[PDB]
Amino acid sequence: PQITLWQRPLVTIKIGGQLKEALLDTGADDTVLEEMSLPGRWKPKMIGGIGGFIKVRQYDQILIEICGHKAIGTVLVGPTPVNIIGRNLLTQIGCTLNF
Amino acid sequence: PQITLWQRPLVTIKIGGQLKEALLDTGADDTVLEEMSLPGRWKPKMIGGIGGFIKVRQYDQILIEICGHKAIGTVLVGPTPVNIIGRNLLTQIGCTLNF
Ligand SMILES: CC(C)(C)OC(=O)N[C@@H](Cc1ccccc1)[C@@H](O)CN[C@@H](Cc1ccccc1)C(=O)N[C@@H](CCC(=O)O)C(=O)N[C@@H](Cc1ccccc1)C(N)=O
Repeated sequence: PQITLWQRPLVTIKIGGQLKEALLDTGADDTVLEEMSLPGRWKPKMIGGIGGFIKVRQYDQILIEICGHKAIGTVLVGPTPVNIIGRNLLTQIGCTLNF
Repeated sequence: PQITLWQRPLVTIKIGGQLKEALLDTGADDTVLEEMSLPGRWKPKMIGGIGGFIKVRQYDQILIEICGHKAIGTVLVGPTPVNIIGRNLLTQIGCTLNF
C-alpha cells in the first residue's frame, strides 16, 4: 500500500499473538516495541535516539506481521513511548521511500 | 527518487545557505536540525523521542532544499545527534511510504 505522511504512518502489527499498532520509522535502525510478554531467552541492550539511550531487552528470530506481511527478525523491547517498526523489518516487507 | 532502506535514508539538504545531510524520518513529526547559524527571531520549545525530551530553538517560514526540492517550513534547532527531516517537510516534497 501507499502511505502518505499527513498523519503519523501507524500500522497494525500482530506480534507475540497480540494485536498492536506501530509507527513506521525509517529513521529507526532497530524495531523497538513497548513492554510486553514475549517468549524465549533474551539479552540486555542500549539504544539511543533524540533524548538519550534506553536499556532494552533484545529478542532474535521473532515473527511479526505488519499489515498482513510476515517477517522474522530481531525485536527490542523497552520503555519506548510508541511501538517502532525500524529498517531491520521494514526491509523485509519490502518498504520504499518514494518522493 | 525511490530510496530503499538497506542503508539509512540520508539525503543532502541545503538550508541556511549551508550544505548538510539529513535523515529522512517518517517517525518524526517535526524537522529537527543540529546546532547551526540561522537567520531571524526564534522561540524555545521541547520535543521528545525515544530517550527523552530536548529543549530546541524553533524557526518558522524557513526555506530548505532537500534533494533539489524547495520547501518553506518550520525547523527546530537543538542538540540532535543527527539532522532529521520530519513530516512537516516530508509532505512538502511529496514523499510516500510504498510497500
Ligand atoms: C529507536 C532507535 C532504533 C534507537 O532509533 C531512533 O531513536 N532513531 C531516531 C534517530 C537516531 C538514530 C540513531 C541514533 C540517534 C538518533 C529517530 O529516527 C526516531 N524517530 C522517531 C521515533 C519516535 C516517534 C514518536 C514517539 C516516540 C519515538 C522520533 O524520534 N520522533 C520524534 C522526533 C523529534 C520531534 O520531531 O519532536 C517526534 O516526532 N516527537 C514528537 C512526538 C512525540 C510523542 C510523544 C513523546 C514525545 C514526542 C514530538 N511531539 O516531539
